[PDB]
Amino acid sequence: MIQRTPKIQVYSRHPAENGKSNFLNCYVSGFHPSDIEVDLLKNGERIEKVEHSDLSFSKDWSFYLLYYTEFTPTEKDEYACRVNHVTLSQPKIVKWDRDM
Amino acid sequence: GSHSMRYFDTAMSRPGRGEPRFISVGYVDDTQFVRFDSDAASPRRAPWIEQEGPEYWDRNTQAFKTNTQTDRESLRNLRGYYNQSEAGSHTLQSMYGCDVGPDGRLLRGHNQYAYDGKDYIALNEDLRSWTAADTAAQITQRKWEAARVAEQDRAYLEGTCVEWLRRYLENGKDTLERADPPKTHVTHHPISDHEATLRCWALGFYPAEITLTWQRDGEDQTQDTELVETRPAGDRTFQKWAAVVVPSGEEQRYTCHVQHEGLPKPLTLRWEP
Amino acid sequence: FLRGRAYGL
Ligand code: NA
Repeated sequence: MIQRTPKIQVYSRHPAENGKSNFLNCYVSGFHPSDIEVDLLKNGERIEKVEHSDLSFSKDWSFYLLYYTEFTPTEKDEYACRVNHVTLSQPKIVKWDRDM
Repeated sequence: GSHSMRYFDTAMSRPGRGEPRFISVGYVDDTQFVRFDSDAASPRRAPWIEQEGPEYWDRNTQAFKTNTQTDRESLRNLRGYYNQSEAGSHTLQSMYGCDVGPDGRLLRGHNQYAYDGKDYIALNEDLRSWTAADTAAQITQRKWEAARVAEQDRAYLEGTCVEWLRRYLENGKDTLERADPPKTHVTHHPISDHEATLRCWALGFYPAEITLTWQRDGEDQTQDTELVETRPAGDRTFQKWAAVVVPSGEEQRYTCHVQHEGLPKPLTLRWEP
Repeated sequence: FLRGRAYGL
């Protein structure tokens, strides 16, 4: 059957400023079928507790999910989102960049 | 202005791991107000739905139970229609609901299905006939015609769907009928001595529909613009950006234009160093 | 308000 690989965006709920509490988001979308594995990483290590939205989809039938966790950004800590899907040979890592 | 109610339903088989999972998510516009999930540990989303009583919930839960059984049976029949083995996982999706205009009258109804990500069958805009994608869906079409299913769907869409959407809009007025305008800014990042990226930002807006474009000397830069998909912030609102790479020193030839329902008229933004 | 879909594919 036909498969669609996820698009991935990593970003914060509010403009990031070091020392102020925020939410870190990883939005995965445009994918099919629906099974997908998403991790938020802090300095390369999986954040053990993360929430996600309820499975839904766009008019083109492709699925989307928002994964998110509360965090307080600092200047040194690096964050990323790691995604695996049947369409992907290996997990894809997207780094959090405050300007994207 | 106009509003919509839509349910997005997903059934997914999982051989060896129990019955197919079924989940139904309801929205008014871009606000999710309910979720039913066959895998929910405890059945008992929006604040304006809280005023609905036990009878409302009884009826909705029964509808969900019916849909769970109907979609699980459909998944079984679909494997047959496509000569597929019993070993793989498959997906059935449906969307249905109504759109109303400013006066709350029906603008149009929706009821359509996809199997494994491909359109299968849909109720036409007339609410009286079907469009089937292939010879399998032609079978469904024959059965649904024989059973007068469209007559029943038209009945729900013109009556119940619209009636409930009006009621939700009335009870949820403060949020459902409030548009939040985008907060906008332009950033500038050199990519080399000779070029820089201008990125036009829109944050905190509702509903999700928005138009962001870059112009150079008043000409749209559609082909040269990077546009990210509109994305949820997590707090009801949405975000989007559009970026263009410009020659160093030419930044003032570029304007970002923002259109959104929450805006009296379009914004025109420039990089301000 | 959920539609109960009684007819399958
Ligand atoms: Na047809």
